[PDB]
Amino acid sequence: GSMPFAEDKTYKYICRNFSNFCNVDVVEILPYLPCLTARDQDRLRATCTLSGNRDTLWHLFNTLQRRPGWVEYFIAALRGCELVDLADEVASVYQSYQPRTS
Repeated sequence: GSMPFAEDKTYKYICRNFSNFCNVDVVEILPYLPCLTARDQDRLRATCTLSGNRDTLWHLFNTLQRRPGWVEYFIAALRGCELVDLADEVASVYQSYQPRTS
């Protein structure tokens, strides 16, 4: 979509609990998260080998936040790698910030 508002707030919200997401696999998320450009995901598949989680995950959120709508696919990213709890975390944010508006 266009104009990230709730999707922008989600970044700032999750940035507060980044430490909870610091226990995730960022590379496993990549094929489960198709809201970015291949280059963006490929970049994460570069930093992954350099750092692992932390730097990769930070750049993950940093690249995600500029894709207005990332949140929805991101739910399916954590949940796609059996990390339903981390999906729940984001889902509970987006449950408040524009959950369903149609």
